[PDB]
Parts: sequence; C-alpha cells; structure tokens
Amino acid sequence: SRPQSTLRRAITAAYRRPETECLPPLVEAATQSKEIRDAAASTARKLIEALRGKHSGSMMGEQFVTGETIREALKRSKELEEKGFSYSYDMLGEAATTAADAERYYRDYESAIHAIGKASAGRGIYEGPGISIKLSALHPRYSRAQAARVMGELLPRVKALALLAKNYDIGLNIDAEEADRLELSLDLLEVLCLDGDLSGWNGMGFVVQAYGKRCPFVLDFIIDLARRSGRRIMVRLVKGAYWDAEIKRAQLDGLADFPVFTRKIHTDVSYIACAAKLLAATDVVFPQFATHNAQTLAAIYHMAGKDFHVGKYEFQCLHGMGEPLYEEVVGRGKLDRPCRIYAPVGTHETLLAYLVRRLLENGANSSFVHRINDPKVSIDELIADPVEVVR
Amino acid sequence: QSTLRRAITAAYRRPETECLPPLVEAATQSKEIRDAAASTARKLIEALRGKHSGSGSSGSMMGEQFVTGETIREALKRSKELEEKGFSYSYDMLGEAATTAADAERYYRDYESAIHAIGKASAGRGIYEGPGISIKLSALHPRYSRAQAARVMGELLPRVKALALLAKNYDIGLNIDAEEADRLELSLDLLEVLCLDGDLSGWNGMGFVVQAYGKRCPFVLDFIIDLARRSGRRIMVRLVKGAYWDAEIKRAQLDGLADFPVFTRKIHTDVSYIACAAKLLAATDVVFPQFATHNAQTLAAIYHMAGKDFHVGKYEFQCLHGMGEPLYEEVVGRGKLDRPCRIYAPVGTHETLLAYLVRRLLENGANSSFVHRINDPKVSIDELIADPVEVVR
Ligand SMILES: Cc1cc2nc3c(=O)[nH]c(=O)nc-3n(C[C@H](O)[C@H](O)[C@H](O)COP(=O)(O)OP(=O)(O)OC[C@H]3O[C@@H](n4cnc5c(N)ncnc54)[C@H](O)[C@@H]3O)c2cc1C
Ligand SMILES: Cc1cc2nc3c(=O)[nH]c(=O)nc-3n(C[C@H](O)[C@H](O)[C@H](O)COP(=O)(O)OP(=O)(O)OC[C@H]3O[C@@H](n4cnc5c(N)ncnc54)[C@H](O)[C@@H]3O)c2cc1C
Ligand SMILES: C#CCSCC(=O)O
Ligand SMILES: C#CCSCC(=O)O
Repeated sequence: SRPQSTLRRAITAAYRRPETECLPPLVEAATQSKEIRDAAASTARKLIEALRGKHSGSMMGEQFVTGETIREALKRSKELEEKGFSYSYDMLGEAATTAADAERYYRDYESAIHAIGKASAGRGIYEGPGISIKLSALHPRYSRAQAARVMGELLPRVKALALLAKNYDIGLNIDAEEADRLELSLDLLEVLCLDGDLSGWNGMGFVVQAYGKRCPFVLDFIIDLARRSGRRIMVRLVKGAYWDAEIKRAQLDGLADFPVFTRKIHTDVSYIACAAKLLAATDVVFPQFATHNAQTLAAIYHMAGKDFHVGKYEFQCLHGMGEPLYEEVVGRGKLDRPCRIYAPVGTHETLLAYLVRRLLENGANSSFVHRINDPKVSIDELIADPVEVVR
Repeated sequence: QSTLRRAITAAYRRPETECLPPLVEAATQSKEIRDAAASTARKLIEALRGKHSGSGSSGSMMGEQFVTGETIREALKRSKELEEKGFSYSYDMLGEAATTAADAERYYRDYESAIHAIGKASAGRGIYEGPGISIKLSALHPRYSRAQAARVMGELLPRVKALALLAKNYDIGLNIDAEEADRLELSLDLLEVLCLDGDLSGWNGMGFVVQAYGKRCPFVLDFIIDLARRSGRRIMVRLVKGAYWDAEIKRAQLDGLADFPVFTRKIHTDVSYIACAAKLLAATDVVFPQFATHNAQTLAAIYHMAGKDFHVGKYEFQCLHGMGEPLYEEVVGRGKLDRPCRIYAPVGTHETLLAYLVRRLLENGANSSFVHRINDPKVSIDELIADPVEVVR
C-alpha cells in the first residue's frame, strides 16, 4: 500500500467527520478514575485559590510581547529562567504576501536562531531556549498556492533553519495555523524527520490542535513517524487559536460539517484524550502541554503519574497570560514540573494578527482566563471535569 | 437607477489616485480657517495630553471600558450624569451577523424593547435633545452577507420599517450602522424605501452612516442629500472614517483585486472625511450631519468649517463610549466649544461584546490611529495638528 496508507487515510476520513461521531472514542480515552479525578480537583482548587491569592483576587497587549528584538527578549528572560522556566521565542510576523516579505521573515528567524543558540550555551533542547516559526511567514502565497509549489520552495528554507537549530542544539517548533494547511505542514514534518542531514537532533517540534477533528489521528501519524525516523519529536498539544476564523471560513465554504468542534467542552475532552495518547508515548515524543486552564493542567499532572524527570514532558504558556498560574507549578515546593514560555518578539508592525487572537481568547465567555474573573462562575465550576459533562 | 446612483456604482473600485484630486480640492480650507483650526486643535491636544486618554486608557480585554450597561435599563440610568453636561446618547444593543433565524429574532426583540425603553425615557425631548438607537442590518437577517441582495432587502424591509415606526411613535432617532463595503448598496436601497414611505412622514429620526474610507463616500452623500431634499426627511447622516478597514483589505487581497473599495493610505481617508464634511455642512438645511471622530484635528477642522452660526439640530459631533469623553469634555458645555456630542453606547453581555471589541482593538492598537498617537512619546503636537491636505504627497 502507499506508505502509511492506514494512518493517512484515518486523518483524511476525520477531516470533516460529524462531531457526534468523533466524540465517543475521545470521551472514553479522556475518562479518568474517580480517585484521579478527586486528586485533580484538589490540585485545580489549590492552583485557582493561589492564583487569586497572589494577584489581588491590558487590551493594548504590551504584556504579550517580550521584546522588540531578540537581544532584548533574551535579556528579559534571565529572571524566569533562574526559577526553572524555559522559553520559545516567536519572531512575530505571518501570512507573507510577497516574496520579499517571506525572505525578510526568513532572515529574522535565521538571526534569531544564532542569538538564541548563543544564549542557550549548550543547555540543550529541554532546559534551554528554542524558537517557534510559522510556515505562512516563509512562503508568499501560503494559503493559496498549490502544495507542490509551496513544498518545493518552503522545504529548503525550513530545512536550513532546522540545520541551524541542530547546530546549536535548540528546539525549533512549527506552529499550527489554519486547518487547511495542516496536511502540508505534516508532510513537511515527515520529510524533515527522515532527512539524514538532521540526524542526532531531537529539537524538531510540531503543534497539534485539539479543537480539530483530525487531532488524535495526526498524533497517531506523528508517533509512528517518530518510531520510524528515530527522532524524538517535540509535540505541543494546544486547543487552538483560530476557532472564530475557522467557524467563519467553514460557513463561507458551504460546509455541512466543520473541521473543528463547535462545543467548547468537546475541545476539552479532545485535549485530555490526546494527552493520554502522548503520555503513553514519551519514549518517542516529548509532549508539551500548552494551556492556561488550571483544570486541564491538574488533569494532565495526575494523569501523568508519579514518575517524572526533566525531558519526560513539559507544560507551556503564553507570555503575559500564564506566568501567574505556572508560578504555582514550576519548582520543588509547587508541582515540580517545568514550563516553557512562548515569547513573542517584535513591534506594532507585526503584532496585530497575534493580538487579535489573544483578544478572542481572553475576551470569550467560554475561556478559562475569562471565567476565572467572572463573578457568576463558582470555583466548583472551574474545577469540574468537562469529561463528566459528556460522559 | 439614477445619475446619482450611477455615480456610486462607478466609484466602487475607482483607482485611488483618481479619487483623490476632487477630495483634496474640497478638503482645502482657507488660510484663516486652517490657522483657527490649528489653534483649536493645539488647545484640545494640550488638554488631552494633560489627561491620559487614547489607547492606553482602553482597559482590559474584559472590555469593561466600552460597554455602557448590560441592559437598556442599566444604561439609561447611567446616562443622566453626562446628559446634563451636554452629551446625548445613541444606544447600541450589541449583536451582529446573525447566523440563524433564532438569532435574528432575538436581536429584533432586543432592538424593539430598547426602542420602547429609550422612547419612554426620551419623554418627548425629540430627535436632537433626546436619546436614540443604532441598529445593524446584519443582526436582523440570518444570511445578510451570504444571500442575494434583492431577497435580503425584501425580508429585512418589514422588520426595519416596524422598528422605524416605533421610533417615529416616540420621536427618537434610529440610525442604521454601516458595515462591510459589499452591503452599502443594499442598505442604501432600504434607506430610500423608508424615506419615501408615507407611514413614516413627519419624523426626521431616520439616520444613516457613511464611511469616509470608502471610495463611494462623496457620491453616497450626494444621493442622500438629494433624497432628503426630495422626500422632505431631514436624514441624520453620521460621517465616520470606518471600522472594518483590516477586514476590507484582507478580503480585497483575496479577491485578487488591483483596486479596493477602500483607501489604502490613512491620510487619504482623512482627506476624504474633511471633503465629505464640507459637503455635509453645505447641506444642513436638508440633512443633520453627525461628525463621529475622536481625532482632535478632524474635530477642530469641522468646528471652524461650520462657521459661527449654531443651534441645536444644525449638526452634532459623536464619539464612542469609553473613548471620546476626554476629548469631548473639552468641547461640550458653555465653558468650552458649546457643541453637542452624542455618545454611541453599547449595551449587552460579554458574549455579544466580542466582535465590537475586536474592532476597538484594531482601532486603538494601530500606530496610525489618533488615539494611539496622542499617547506616543515619539509623536509631536505639531504632527498631531497637521492638516491632511497639506501633508498628502
Ligand atoms: C505556549 C502555547 C502555544 C500555542 N501554540 C499554538 C499554535 O501553534 N497554534 C494554535 O492554533 N494554538 C496555539 N495555542 C493555543 C491558543 O493560543 C490558546 O492559548 C489555547 O487554545 C487556549 O486554551 P486553554 O486551555 O488555555 O484555555 P481554555 O479556555 O480551556 O480553552 C479555550 C479554547 O477552547 C477552544 N474553543 C473555544 N470555544 C469553542 C467552541 N465553541 N467549540 C470548540 N472549541 C472551542 C479554542 O481552542 C479556545 O482557545 C498555543 C497556546 C500556548 C499556551
Ligand atoms: C459614534 C461613532 C459611530 C461610528 N459608527 C460607525 C459605523 O456605523 N460604521 C463604521 O464602519 N465605522 C463607524 N465608526 C468609525 C470607527 O468605529 C472608528 O471610530 C473611526 O473610523 C475612527 O476614526 P477617528 O477619526 O476617530 O480616528 P483616526 O485615528 O483619525 O482615524 C482612524 C481611521 O482611519 C482609517 N484608516 C486607518 N488606517 C488606514 C489606511 N491605511 N488606509 C485608509 N484608511 C485607514 C480607519 O477608518 C480608522 O478607523 C463610528 C465611530 C464613532 C465615533
Ligand atoms: C499562540 C501561539 C502560537 S500559533 C497561534 C497564534 O500565534 O496565536
Ligand atoms: C463603532 C460603531 C458602530 S458600527 C462598527 C462597530 O460596531 O465597530
């Protein structure tokens, strides 16, 4: 059969599979024992009470950017690195419209890797800083051009950045963008992981969005790719940043079934099911659990069990959103688990698209970060396991 | 179809370089007016920079700064303080782009109940001294942007007419907000039908927004001024720059168009606004101009362009709740410029607030926005009082 026929067919079949059909296997995989659920509720309660206790109970988003340049961002990272946080730097900029813009973004990433690699100073991919890139920044027609043209021009660029990251032994993560570019980005991940020029480096990383119906099947493909390539792929599990745009796009596409879930707790169930899959594959992937939701965090912390070492998995958060929560996580007296801060770098000329996504995240009534400040939402509701709502 | 309607259609994607010469000419003020406006603008900006207005005051992503109240009852109670200072209100029941019939029905009921509450609170103060309402057509039809324009207008007309009839019963203003460029024509057709509908005779509260970032703006205004004159309706015309610029650019880039329906340089929108303000100020007999802006230079220019004669009902300024108060506290009142300002006042929950908040973020966060520049240490007062006609190059 075609290479990985079964795994690839499962991804395509899930693309727009009816939401009601996607959920039952996720619910089962996300169901944890009463004893674990009780312990997780206690941890989530503590995290929420501590969050408010230490923070007395901005739209312009200056708090979301770590620096205007990589040199400035690296200087401002020393304090939290001393405490046990790590960083992933994001040179802001996406959706290049011209070939010249794509070349400028490439050069920004290239210079950033040199600076980050020098700052890392041999700390390696888990304890030291890394970089995150967006494929839409590196091809001028990313959303519109045929995959053959995008691949043939994007692959040499991404390979070159990955080689530089290998040379400094830092992480290089491909951020996940709109649903219609998942397939191309995954094909690119495969080619890079099988490229012998990158052998010996486990810093290649890839995001999977749990609001997407394909998420568990993409994870199956990635875990199998790790096994056959010999690369321990860093896998950032997120819920997803483009929900409002995906809903609008699917409506304008005339779709009867969308590529993302439309009930928020379904995304939560999907995230926990996929975390269970990742936690069973830590021999071949490095799970990175990106979330600001204290209930999600506590559920994964207890799911992962008592055995931990740095390099087994980590949590992640966004700069300007997650530090209060993760100050109750990192460190021996807390949960003794590491957290990597995603750290945007740039100016107003490149901040807009990201800030809009942060407003849609922070301003939505369904978001944990909004509900924690909502007087109508009890602590009981914040710590409730969403899997029990649909079980 | 008419010569005036044809001028609108022909301008839709007219090349930007062709649109500008007539706007530059119309936006050119005499030296005496320019000097007076520079003096007024400098005074306003010096006062603003003694305050802490602009984008830095936008508050948190909870959006608390931008919503007047959760219900119309709450919002009406909170309006008494600023009403006696010389402000009026236009209440906006938040909600837009209905996707289902149930949503469009809920938004209709929200608007209807707001009109009853606002009209009762107005207590016969009329359309200028008393509060009004603003509506979005996309809230009232479940496929506003995705269905054929003719059929959309036909189902929308009875609903908007029913709301207009309630507004007439209480003698309050009812304004149709302007949304995306591809729906200007439909909304303008609806306005014309309403203004020729004898059931609405004797009421001057029908209002309509025109966006100066659009290439059709002056020709829309010519059509509306003529419609007011021939129908006997003193149409309330809210002149804005526009709230959807980033989305219009993105759609136009995807549509593969060489020529967009909006200007692409901020200074061109500024020139367009001043040119269109000149057109409106020449037509105060038949339309009620409402100059919506937070830009102190724009305001000062219009204040001097309007001349010395003023009475309530001639024209007004407008601002958004949570953005315009620092500026307009230097405008309303007998100790200031003695001109009225109507506050656009969103009313709703956090849920219905999100889309409006995104447009406020794009407005407040853009380096090109007056409200961002007023707080920017790199931007001089000299730059803030520059006349757009004298800068454009
Ligand atoms: C370090 C880091 C890196 C990230 N990288 C990426 C990336 O590369 N690509 C990407 O797309 N996202 C990425 N994200 C995720 C995104 O930016 C949000 O931070 C994240 O989705 C919020 O989830 P949460 O668990 O913190 O919050 P929660 O409040 O628990 O979850 C909110 C999320 O639920 C989802 N949602 C909301 N409403 C609905 C609904 N009606 N139906 C279904 N789902 C709904 C959305 O995904 C929303 O963001 C990243 C996040 C972090 C912290
Ligand atoms: C009471 C009130 C009601 C309003 N109602 C509506 C409405 O119904 N519909 C609507 O669309 N808008 C409406 N607006 C306008 C919108 O919400 C903004 O408030 C307004 O455009 C900002 O203009 P300004 O003069 O305050 O600021 P300025 O800083 O002087 O102008 C900013 C504006 O310039 C324009 N712009 C920015 N960059 C560019 C560029 N590169 N090229 C071209 N133009 C550019 C945009 O329109 C932007 O909002 C309303 C505004 C107010 C105050
Ligand atoms: C968060 C993150 C990384 S990708 C989506 C975004 O930039 O918002
Ligand atoms: C402002 C205003 C009225 S219409 C556009 C928007 O709601 O942002």
